Amino acid sequence: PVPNPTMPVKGAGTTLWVYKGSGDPYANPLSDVDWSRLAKVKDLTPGELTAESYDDSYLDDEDADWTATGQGQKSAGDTSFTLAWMPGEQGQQALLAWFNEGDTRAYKIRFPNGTVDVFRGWVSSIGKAVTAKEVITRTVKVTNVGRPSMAEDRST
Amino acid sequence: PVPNPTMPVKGAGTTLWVYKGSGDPYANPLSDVDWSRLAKVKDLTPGELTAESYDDSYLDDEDADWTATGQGQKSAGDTSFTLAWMPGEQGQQALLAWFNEGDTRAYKIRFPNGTVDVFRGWVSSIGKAVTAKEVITRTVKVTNVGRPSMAEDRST
Repeated sequence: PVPNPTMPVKGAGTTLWVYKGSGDPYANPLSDVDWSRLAKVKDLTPGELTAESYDDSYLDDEDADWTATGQGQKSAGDTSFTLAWMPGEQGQQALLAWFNEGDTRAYKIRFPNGTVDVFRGWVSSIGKAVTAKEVITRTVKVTNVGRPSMAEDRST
Repeated sequence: PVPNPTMPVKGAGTTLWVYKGSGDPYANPLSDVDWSRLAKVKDLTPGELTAESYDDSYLDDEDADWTATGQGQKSAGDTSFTLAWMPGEQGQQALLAWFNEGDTRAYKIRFPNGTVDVFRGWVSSIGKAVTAKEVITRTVKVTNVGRPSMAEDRST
């Protein structure tokens, strides 16, 4: 009802997709052609962008009472999510093949306000939890490579 | 005289039905085809629709003198009723099968003014009361799921 990217949104209805194309995943992320959904998402934690610190001090500085630093190398973090375990689904088979082969692939997060986030990465963890009274869950962690394509890139 | 939904009604003559068909229960609740009646009702407490609160406060709000909230998630509550205990009736056998299976089915309440309320739920309690001087009773509670179909939806 309110797909407004200038106002807060509650985030119910967020979807995860994985690329299966030979083109550029960053060129047109709003299109759902050649993307496959990962359904039944129970929990999602997107990667955090961070940067290291670089020392800017010299012996000749007239002011040395306070530290001075600069921005260093940047990182894209790890994305971690939980699905319902369904080995018969094609998406989870493709996820397991992605872990086994060791490729760096592109994936999307789509938010209810109408914006997408695109990352590239490789899988670094695959887990499971078994409890008598709860549905069995599949846990995934992806390490991101390079510069992502945030929503604010397409704000215009 | 003629039932009138724009005037108060006394409520003597209210009936309770459970769906057996395979179509849409919400499409035409005014028809009794594919519904089974639960006769000999003694008490009926319909489900209560409730909503929870969502906090809408920020640190940069100029005026924190008064609280500010909004409507959160909605619920349909539980519906309770009491019947004369007749284990040989097909309706009560179907009710016990509904409890044992554990699925979600549709049930309607039909009012003396010509209107109907439709809910979907699962049975969460089955009881009995035994007294020497009073007819043995069967007590049932149903937990409702989703958005019901109130009479005001069909007021057109």
